[PDB]
Amino acid sequence: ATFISVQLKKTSEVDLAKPLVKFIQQTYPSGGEEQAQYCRAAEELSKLRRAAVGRPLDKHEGALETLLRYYDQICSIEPKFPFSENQICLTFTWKDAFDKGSLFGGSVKLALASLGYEKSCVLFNCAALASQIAAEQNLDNDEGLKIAAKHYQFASGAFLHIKETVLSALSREPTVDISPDTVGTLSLIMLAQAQEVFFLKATRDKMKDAIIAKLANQAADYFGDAFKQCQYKDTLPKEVFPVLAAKHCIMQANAEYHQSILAKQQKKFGEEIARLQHAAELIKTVASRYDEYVNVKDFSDKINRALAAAKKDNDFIYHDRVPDLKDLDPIGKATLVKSTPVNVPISQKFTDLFEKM
Amino acid sequence: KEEEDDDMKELENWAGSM
Repeated sequence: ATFISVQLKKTSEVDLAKPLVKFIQQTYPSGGEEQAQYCRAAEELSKLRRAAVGRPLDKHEGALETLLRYYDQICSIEPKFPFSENQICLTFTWKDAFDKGSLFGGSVKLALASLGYEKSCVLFNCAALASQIAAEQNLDNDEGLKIAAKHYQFASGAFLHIKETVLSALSREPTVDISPDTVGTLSLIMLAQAQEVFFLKATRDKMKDAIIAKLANQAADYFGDAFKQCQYKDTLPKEVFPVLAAKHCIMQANAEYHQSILAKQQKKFGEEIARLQHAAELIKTVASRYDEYVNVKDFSDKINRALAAAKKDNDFIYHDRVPDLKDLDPIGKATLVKSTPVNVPISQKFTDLFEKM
Repeated sequence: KEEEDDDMKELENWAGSM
């Protein structure tokens, strides 16, 4: 199993308190003892930023809920200080998730006095960490599967929320990592892996071959489209394009392999052989082109075992004509997977720290 | 097709229980 996940964006420590302590008294007069409610609490928010975006990470629900909490919070803090005319002074500096920068002095950074920019990069890290948690799941068990599928669909919907949002939300030209192109592609990647997780669930549950083939066929589409978005781009890490190329073929081969079990079941022995020849050809291409990225050995053997048996008996007994691929019916497509919309609150049991403001 | 109910449905339930 070879799953793609995204590295978290770096940020630098900022004193979120100082710049907000000030902009709290206006025609809210209480300069006596009342304002200090919106202050011990407006730096529970500051230590929350440091917890959310501050340490090297736990890849568990612990660290993820903190990031989600922090995202919920900034979204709620937005209109309090009417930020259509921004006059709170705060500058958030984030490093590009992907761009190295030349070792001709330093990385690729962007500093912006914006809540827009902040909530964007935070949601990036929520999506990215969720992708990391998904990829670490043990897929040999049902709850491993359930958690990977849940988080891949979350990360897909969250990268996609950034796509439709970064440009309006920000003033400047985004870094390439959060720009709509990169993030539309990450979103598709996550959605493809979520679909793969469903195929892997049908496979564990030894569900019907017709079903597994339609799940596999839809995954091949998602992976196909994602690699096409990366063909002419070198934004994402180098392993990404070859992994997506290989899984587009592996998923096509799974579709053909399972649809071939259905053929055999229905005594269409020539169609069985034709589908299995396709599957072996796909897997042979992956084995020779992408082998430093995937191990396709057991599957290749399994196909080659079914093909050999099918051919012996067709040549000896049935003498069905092996049809041409273009004369076979298309395998269907079954999608079981959506980009999860971002609707604050996204964190579990959220309470707004500034709810009475 | 009486199991393509029984299989598709039980993943649409796995799905909603997320």
